[PDB]
Amino acid sequence: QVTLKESGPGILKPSQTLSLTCSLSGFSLRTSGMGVGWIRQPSGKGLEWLAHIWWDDDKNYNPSLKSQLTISKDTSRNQVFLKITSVDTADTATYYCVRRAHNVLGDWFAYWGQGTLVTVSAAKTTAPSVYPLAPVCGGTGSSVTLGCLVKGYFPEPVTLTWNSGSLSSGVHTFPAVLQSGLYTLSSSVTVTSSTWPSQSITCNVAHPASSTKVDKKIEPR
Amino acid sequence: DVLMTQTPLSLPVSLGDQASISCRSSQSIVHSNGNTYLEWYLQKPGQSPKLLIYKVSNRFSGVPDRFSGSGSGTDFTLKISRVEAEDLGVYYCFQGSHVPLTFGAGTKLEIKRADAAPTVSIFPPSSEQLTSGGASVVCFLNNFYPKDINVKWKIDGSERQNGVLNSWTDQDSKDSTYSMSSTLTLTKDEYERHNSYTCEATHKTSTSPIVKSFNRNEC
Ligand SMILES: [Cl-]
Repeated sequence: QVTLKESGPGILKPSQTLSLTCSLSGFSLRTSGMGVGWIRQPSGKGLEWLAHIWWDDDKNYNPSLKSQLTISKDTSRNQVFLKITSVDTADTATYYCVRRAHNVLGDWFAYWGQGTLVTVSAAKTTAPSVYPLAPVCGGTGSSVTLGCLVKGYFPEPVTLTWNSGSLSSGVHTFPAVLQSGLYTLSSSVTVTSSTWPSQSITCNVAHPASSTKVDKKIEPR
Repeated sequence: DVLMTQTPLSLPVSLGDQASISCRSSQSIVHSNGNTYLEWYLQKPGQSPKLLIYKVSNRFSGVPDRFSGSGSGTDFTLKISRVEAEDLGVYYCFQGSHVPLTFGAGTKLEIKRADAAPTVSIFPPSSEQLTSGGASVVCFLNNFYPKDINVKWKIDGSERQNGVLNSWTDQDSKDSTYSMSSTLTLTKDEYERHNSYTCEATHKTSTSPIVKSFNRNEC
């Protein structure tokens, strides 16, 4: 496997410097004419090419960022580095390391890293507040939908389960939204009228960055 | 910079049908060495993009002969015959000829299915949230098709557009529908200044909203 592995902070503050390392194996950046670079993708957005560095230490940069971008390599370690100075919230994205050689199994992004999420924010670490969403009594039917609202956390991610994982069918967990600079997430779960409230339905929320795990039983109104 | 303009941005298709995706560049992407470095990539949820086609028309390893790339100069086309489930995701064109290298905006290849009405559910703020001095009113619009449903909030008859945050699921793998969450967040104070809370979901070209409501003078 010719592989590329991104590593570095994951969380930074505005005005600080983003520094990422790409560790390579299965090929040599010494080979004429090998090249490695960086592409980023903001959440729910497209792909933006950033820079590329070559076996000969030639380098190409996206002019839209040239005052902020530096690419470099360590040939002896087989590593490539990205620096973005003076970052701001808009630099929040998944950052991919990619291989691209020239001159003739190259000239393609056949080989991509897995990507690493980098968040730029002034927010402090904050456990979510977990709120139950029980139906209006009565409203009203074959089905009853319940929910869980995970509000005001930082940073991503959280994980949510229903009834420790025995409720997997009919679950919809929605992508978090920023109501800034904290995240809010919701999840709905639908059961038959027979099921609830006769049996207890509970929302399990974990927030690894704040080593929080919380449950919240949906009690009827 | 060279602009890669991709058309269309959403491509619903039925399994077995043909899909065609246009990529047009703002300038020639013929490199000075005489090659055209035009690639197509496919990205599925939570994964890196994968290469499908390079130098306009060559299939990468593992890409079946149902995919073919064609074109020249500034006009390029990706064609997928007999679309399969494994083909669904977001397709990106790209030019590697001129710096800065640029991608098209993406085309989402998704499954067509029969129109489906949302199961709509409204939820007042919890007592827990209210004792912390907040109020969020949540509405789930679940298992509908197509993706572009419209949601509006009314408070005491007055439609309200501020403080509303929406979120969408990806297409469901089992029933090919979409779901959405709509959350109106208020100060506890403004929440308690009104009685009636309404979530109305209008698909498409309707006509007839599915309306869900509650009135605090009863809850
Ligand atoms: Cl390569």
